[PDB]
Amino acid sequence: TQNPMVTGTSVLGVKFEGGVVIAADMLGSYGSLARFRNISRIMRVNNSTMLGASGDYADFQYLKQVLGQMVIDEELLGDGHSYSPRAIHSWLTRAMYSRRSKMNPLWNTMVIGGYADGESFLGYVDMLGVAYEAPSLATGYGAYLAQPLLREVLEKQPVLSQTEARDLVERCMRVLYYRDARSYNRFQIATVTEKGVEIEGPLSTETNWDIA
Amino acid sequence: SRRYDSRTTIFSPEGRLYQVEYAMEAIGHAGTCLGILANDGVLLAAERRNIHKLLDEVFFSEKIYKLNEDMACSVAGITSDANVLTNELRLIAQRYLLQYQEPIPCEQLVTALCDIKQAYTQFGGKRPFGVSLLYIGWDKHYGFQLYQSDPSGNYGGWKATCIGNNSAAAVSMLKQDYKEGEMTLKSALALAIKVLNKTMDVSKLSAEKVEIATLTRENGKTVIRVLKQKEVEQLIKKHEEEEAKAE
Amino acid sequence: NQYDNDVTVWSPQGRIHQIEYAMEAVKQGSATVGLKSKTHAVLVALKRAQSELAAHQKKILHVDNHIGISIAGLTADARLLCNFMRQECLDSRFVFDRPLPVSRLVSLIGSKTQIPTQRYGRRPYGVGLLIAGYDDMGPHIFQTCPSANYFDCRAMSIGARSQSARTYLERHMSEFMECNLNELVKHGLRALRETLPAEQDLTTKNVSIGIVGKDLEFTIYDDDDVSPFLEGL
Amino acid sequence: SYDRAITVFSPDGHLFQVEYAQEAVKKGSTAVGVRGRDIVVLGVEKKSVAKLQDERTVRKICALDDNVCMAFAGLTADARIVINRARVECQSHRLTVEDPVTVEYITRYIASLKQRYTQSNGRRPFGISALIVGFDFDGTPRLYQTDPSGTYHAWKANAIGRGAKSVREFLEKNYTDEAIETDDLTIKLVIKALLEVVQSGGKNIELAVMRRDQSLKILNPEEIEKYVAEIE
Amino acid sequence: RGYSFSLTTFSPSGKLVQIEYALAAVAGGAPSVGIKAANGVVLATEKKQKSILYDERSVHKVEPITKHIGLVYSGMGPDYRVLVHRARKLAQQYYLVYQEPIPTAQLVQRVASVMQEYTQSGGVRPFGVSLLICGWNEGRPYLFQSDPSGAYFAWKATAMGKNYVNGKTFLEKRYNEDLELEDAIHTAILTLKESFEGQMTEDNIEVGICNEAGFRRLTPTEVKDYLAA
Amino acid sequence: GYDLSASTFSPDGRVFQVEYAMKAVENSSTAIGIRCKDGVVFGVEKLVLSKLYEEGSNKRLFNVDRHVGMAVAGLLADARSLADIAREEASNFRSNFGYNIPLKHLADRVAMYVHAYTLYSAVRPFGCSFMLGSYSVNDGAQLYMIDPSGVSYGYWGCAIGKARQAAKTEIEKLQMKEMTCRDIVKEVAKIIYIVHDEVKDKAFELELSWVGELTNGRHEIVPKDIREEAEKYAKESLK
Amino acid sequence: RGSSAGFDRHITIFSPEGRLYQVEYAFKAINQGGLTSVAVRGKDCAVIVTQKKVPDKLLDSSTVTHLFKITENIGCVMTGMTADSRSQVQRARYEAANWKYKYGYEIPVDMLCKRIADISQVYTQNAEMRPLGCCMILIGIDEEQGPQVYKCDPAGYYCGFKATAAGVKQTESTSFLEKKVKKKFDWTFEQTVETAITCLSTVLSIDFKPSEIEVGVVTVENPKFRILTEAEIDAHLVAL
Amino acid sequence: DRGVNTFSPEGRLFQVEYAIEAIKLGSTAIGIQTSEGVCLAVEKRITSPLMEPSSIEKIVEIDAHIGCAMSGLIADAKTLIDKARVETQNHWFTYNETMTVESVTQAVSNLALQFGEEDADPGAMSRPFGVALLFGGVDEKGPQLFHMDPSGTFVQCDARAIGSASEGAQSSLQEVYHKSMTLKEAIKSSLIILKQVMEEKLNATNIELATVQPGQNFHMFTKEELEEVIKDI
Repeated sequence: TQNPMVTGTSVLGVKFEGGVVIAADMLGSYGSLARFRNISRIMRVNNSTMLGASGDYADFQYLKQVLGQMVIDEELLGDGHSYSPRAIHSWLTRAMYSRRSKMNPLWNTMVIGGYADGESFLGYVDMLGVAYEAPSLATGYGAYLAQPLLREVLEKQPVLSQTEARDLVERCMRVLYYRDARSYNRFQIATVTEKGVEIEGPLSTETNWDIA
Repeated sequence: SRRYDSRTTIFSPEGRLYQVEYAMEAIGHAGTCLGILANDGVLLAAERRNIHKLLDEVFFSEKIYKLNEDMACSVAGITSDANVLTNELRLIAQRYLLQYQEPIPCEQLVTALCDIKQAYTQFGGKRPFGVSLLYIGWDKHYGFQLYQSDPSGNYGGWKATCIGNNSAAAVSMLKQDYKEGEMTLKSALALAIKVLNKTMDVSKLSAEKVEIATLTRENGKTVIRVLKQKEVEQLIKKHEEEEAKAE
Repeated sequence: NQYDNDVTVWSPQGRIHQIEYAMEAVKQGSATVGLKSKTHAVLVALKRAQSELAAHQKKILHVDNHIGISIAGLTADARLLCNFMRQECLDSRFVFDRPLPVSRLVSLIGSKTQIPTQRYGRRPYGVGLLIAGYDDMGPHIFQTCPSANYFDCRAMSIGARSQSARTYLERHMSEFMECNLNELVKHGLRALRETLPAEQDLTTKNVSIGIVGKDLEFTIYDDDDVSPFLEGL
Repeated sequence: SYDRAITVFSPDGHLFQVEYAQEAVKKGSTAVGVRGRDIVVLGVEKKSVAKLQDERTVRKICALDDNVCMAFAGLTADARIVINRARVECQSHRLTVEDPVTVEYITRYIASLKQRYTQSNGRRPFGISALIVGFDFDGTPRLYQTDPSGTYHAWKANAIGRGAKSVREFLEKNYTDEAIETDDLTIKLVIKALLEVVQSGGKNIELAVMRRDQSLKILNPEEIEKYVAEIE
Repeated sequence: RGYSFSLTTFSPSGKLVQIEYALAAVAGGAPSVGIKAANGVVLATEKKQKSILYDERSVHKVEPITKHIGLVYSGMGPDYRVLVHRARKLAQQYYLVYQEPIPTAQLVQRVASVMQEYTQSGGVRPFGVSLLICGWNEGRPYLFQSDPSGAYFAWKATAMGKNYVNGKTFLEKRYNEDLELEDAIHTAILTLKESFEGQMTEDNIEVGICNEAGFRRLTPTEVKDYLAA
Repeated sequence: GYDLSASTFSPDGRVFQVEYAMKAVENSSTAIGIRCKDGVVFGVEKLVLSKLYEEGSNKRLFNVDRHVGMAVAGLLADARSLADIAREEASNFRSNFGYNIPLKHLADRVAMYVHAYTLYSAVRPFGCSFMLGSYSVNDGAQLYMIDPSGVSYGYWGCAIGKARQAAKTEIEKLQMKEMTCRDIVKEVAKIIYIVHDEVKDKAFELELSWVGELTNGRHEIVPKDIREEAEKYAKESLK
Repeated sequence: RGSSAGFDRHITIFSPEGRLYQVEYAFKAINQGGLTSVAVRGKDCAVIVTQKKVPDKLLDSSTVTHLFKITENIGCVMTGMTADSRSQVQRARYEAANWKYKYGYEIPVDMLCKRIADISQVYTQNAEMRPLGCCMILIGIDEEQGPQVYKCDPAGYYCGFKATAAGVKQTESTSFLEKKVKKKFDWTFEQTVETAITCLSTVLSIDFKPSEIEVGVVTVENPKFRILTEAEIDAHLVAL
Repeated sequence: DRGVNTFSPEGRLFQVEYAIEAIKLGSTAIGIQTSEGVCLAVEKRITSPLMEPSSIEKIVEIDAHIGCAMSGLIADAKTLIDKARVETQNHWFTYNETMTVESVTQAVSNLALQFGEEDADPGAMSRPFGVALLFGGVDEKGPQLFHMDPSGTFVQCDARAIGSASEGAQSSLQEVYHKSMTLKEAIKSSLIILKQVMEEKLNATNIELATVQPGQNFHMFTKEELEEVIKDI
């Protein structure tokens, strides 16, 4: 992709004890415009792996059909071996690096959470192929407006709970609503646990208070 | 599929190429054609195969197929297999004049086709061309030349040679009546008609069963002119009347 | 009579002679034995003597850290297929950063081995392989044959006079899972011993033993390293 | 593209197309050459002169380079492809190396080319054998012989074509340091060998001598008769 | 993948058997008789359907290449079609380069070259169809005959198909160089009458002419007018 | 020598290389399937040669997609390739058209892949017969069978293996149109054991699978609880 | 009679009489299916009728059919190897579709058969591939010419028909229906469905039931090809 | 009748089966692997006295530390020794190390059994190699002597004899060879067996020998150096 068209905004993430949770608002962006607000940028890959992405939404649908379909192909023969959250993160990092080598990159900026083998996995995949594993992740402007709040809580308390990390995500998402023009009120929260990935419905930031 | 392949490019137990040796016998039944190297020019005397009365004239000639302004050929073999050869010869000769801005030497154009005719006798598994065609022309170095190119891919220079039907009996006559360096143009036209008589089963020559083309130098320009019916009939009447005076 | 010259020509009995002649070459080879327990999978093979002064062979090649094979068949066709197996295992760790499941590696062999069988002008792979590997599902003995089909075995022996070894394996096949690492190899040794003439015995120089496991990667044992295993035989 | 194996193995380890390619060598004209001290000589035996031939283009002695030339026996067509492509290698080697080609270099290129078409798909081996002479940068004479199978060997004297078995036995007993000493006696050694394989009589042959200084100049039919008259 | 080895090879007698047997399919085909008159050329062929259910207005054995060129065949139906559609392509490739109506002799050499290519390149059999090609160029009539080997011959009048030997001798007697287009049509119909075995009608043959106005095939109404004489 | 190539017709207009290809299916153990109102039920008689083979080896039931199953009878080599090709046929469909492939379209794409190799001498026809089945809300259950010639017909039930006619007599009187999937699973095992020969082939392993509404359009191998119930019910009627 | 020499018995080339010894066996391969198709066109309509035989009770009647829809206004019926049948139909649907995308309008029946006849011709000229063992019958309504019924064969012969017969009974059904070439159009109108039914029922002496055959038609008022339901076929079968 | 890829009723792959028989028409080549070095001895088989013996190379330079002996058709092994020299330089180029003898013989043997007339490549080998190469040299593991069969099967050999006289020559190697012998005894023991298997008179002209020491590089003996060993035999 030489230039993006419909772009997404910051996608958060944090790992807690028992799973990983991320959140992303539902809005489309073309030339400083909110166009499609019904688009869901959080994808459920398979039972043990969950994914979310900022950036171009059109390139994300290509990653929906290419990556999601590989899950079926692995489940056709059914020998008991499934893709781990760090294996999909590795295959996806390889696919993102192969695109920039031909100078046809994908503008997507992605965050991959997952829970497997009793260990919560969280990973980052960018357009340029930069990949790593951090306890908390925020893309786009979330690195400026959110990750400082993420590292602040995780520095004093490295291990969180499911309810405490949820308040951490909802509080950082509300901060994204104030100072980011590409943000949006309604947002999806998906959580992977020992029972699998569960994508909750729309949640509103309307509890915010503006004092002028 | 190996079962359906006829193994054309293989070797015989005696060291022979089947499709090459069988293509030579197709030439032995092909149209009789000969040529004579003289001092001021070279000619091509070819016996016309189809004498049928309902046949018309199309362009300029029958078996000739002039390859260039400075040289021409004559073909004996499969009538179709000669056409693709003459087209490639006109391609090779003009690529030389395009590349080197010079008229093609007769020694070079013969070498080029004999490499293409050989290409099908070695690799590709195709059949070789069943046509052995002669060469006449003029260059800036050795002047007038006469060549014979066999389907095997080999060629050579000839002062007098014949191809087609009754070629063995025609070369034997050219070994005696021909004199090296002493043959002029008009003496060669009479020698060509003399060979076309004994080498053809017909009682005589009516001039519609033969075609003769001469190549001479006029004012520093090579001209190729096929003798018309009235010009060939004068040669036949000259040899038919002189034969009665020799007996 | 005329149906045996091509692999793409079916016989009147609905049979392909060319593929079966390739399965004759693996039975004219050297006897190779392998079996798995609930923990480790072991490959034990006879290294054939072409002469008295020659170091016999190496019939066990390294594919990946968690995967290993045993060669019965044409040797040059084995590494030609093994180089694809080595490239396939490196493909997973390169792209997926995970060990490739042994069941999926053998499925890629059946797809590649079949292509020469169905096309004219090509021959089936004339080498069988006993593949030992440790995946998340445990040890894997998965077998490959000149025919593209593969089989999942608890214990298997191929090569010359391998039927006498399969008779030994089928009798004791119930106790294989309860065997420890040291006693597990001894079953493959006695199974491979039945593949030898009465005038031949198992030495240290002619025997190579591959082993793959959970906490132990795939390693080959040379003539000096197979002495502790032959101490009880 | 036509891909098929023309040359395949046979019982008792034989190659039919390769062995039958050597049969065409024994069916061609006889070419004989020797290696002297400062001089090398090549010659061929023409089957029938007939006095209809143009003797220039029918020459079986070609020149691969200024210091390298060759004479063959076999199908005339299979030769011309070898001479033409070897002259390209002699010019391409002068491009990169900036030195004249060594006699063994072009011999290995021709031997490998005769080898390549034996094991290549849909390609027949050459039906010719080549006798290559030349002089290296130090001035040492060289005589090599290539076969349709692709093997090359150096020779003090060699004979190819029909009747080569009788000429090789003739050159074996008559080759010594005395006959290879004088430059004129070396030329007569080939002619004496050619007259044994020619059943017609006189000189129908064609012979070419390549020295060091002023390379090769082929001998005319009148100049070859002077040596035949001296050996009579 | 296709066969790269030539199916047509030289027989031990020095002949090409696949082309020689290709002439047998031409000799067993439907008779077609071309005649080259002074102001034009006529092509008359025998179009006979095995039953009355076949549609005579569906396919035309006489088909034009360009407006000024058309040709008819004696031989197999299908092997003519891929041959004649390429002749229509080779004719317009000339018109693209030279922006000029293609000469007849130039069109025959390109079609005969394609008929030769399948007698040499491997994996393909020769054509079993022979051509009678007409055209009007440079104020002169043209009549040619393309052999399955790829050889062409200029004919004033000729015939092929069933009983071509007895038919060809019938033309040489009644043919004249001073004949016009109207007189050459009747002589071409009389040759189709030489071997028929039945009662011929307007739908029992197909006839077409090439004059200075271009090439066109005669409608079944115009064919009946020429059958009354 | 008319039978030495698939591109050569016989004097009577038959291609033996295609006809000898389906004869290898007759040398393979019986595999059947039944299309009922609630879905499609599959079954296979899987003959294990040596007891050394692990249970589940040489799996005869392949899933070319999540809602489509596959059951093969013939050479096991040609069975796994056609399974992967049928996977690619369903793979390229969901990529381009974005929705699940109808089994009417899936069976037609694979049947032409099999027939494409019957027209040339450079390749050989497949020697295995395989069946397809699926379930959908709008399309319902569908069962097709592709022969080695590349032909695909619709079937309520089909029998391919050693005994073709023996199992068809049991399926025709079954009256599957009014029966649900759970009732067919017990009937399929009864048909596998009655066509089996206790003389020639001794050791065998029953392979069963279904697809239908109770899986919400999904094809999976039978759990051990249901499989044990159908095998015990089938042996009771065998006597 | 016909001489045979060389490879004529395997790859398609010239017989000593030039009969294409191998190509003639693709016509006999059509009779291997043991079926007969009868196609006839009227003034305003064209009708195709073929035999529908279910060998086993486990077959699905809706899935087994020899009538296929190439385009909206063009129908089809096949007689020959059913495996070769589906291959030629998919090529006809792909060829007719390239017409609309390239040339802008719906393809006539005239040139839909010739291109397929040219494709089947490629199988006859090349030795590496065998001709198709089936014949295609294509019908439709042309703008200028109206109803058209053509059939292409393994040899590539698409020449027109006033009525078309195929299969084992082709020889018997052609001569019987040839006597119906008598009166102009043989009472050509919507009931020409019975014209094809009585011709097919006469040669086989079957006296088909409503579901025993399958029928489809194209008309001027309804240019779209429709496959007649067994309930509609029973209306025409009960009238004869 | 049949193609280059076919399996025998015993699975012998006739093309290589007939290629091994072509080795039995070649000259005898003998070599010995000692602890102090390896040696390679081969018969030249002079056809005529006019043949220059200096132009017959049946022993060529693969790398500086590696050398190879050849047998059978001299031509067919010329393309294998050329790919070996390129393989040794490709390894020293990338890894900056002397290429081991194990990888040299394994890489060259990969060209064996790889051939076909169907879609192999733009260029292809119509037949396998009818030659047998004896590879030798000193690597990091010490002096090594290997063999390469037309079937692509390479075997580590202490002493092996190939060529027409290979039968009966290997029986002479097993008697006189032992692990403690030196290189000087290996050169002498080679010519003694050569004296038995050579038809003509054995002298410095018709014999070709070269050795590889661990300290030194590959070197071939001259005309004066061969005269000393012959007088000792």
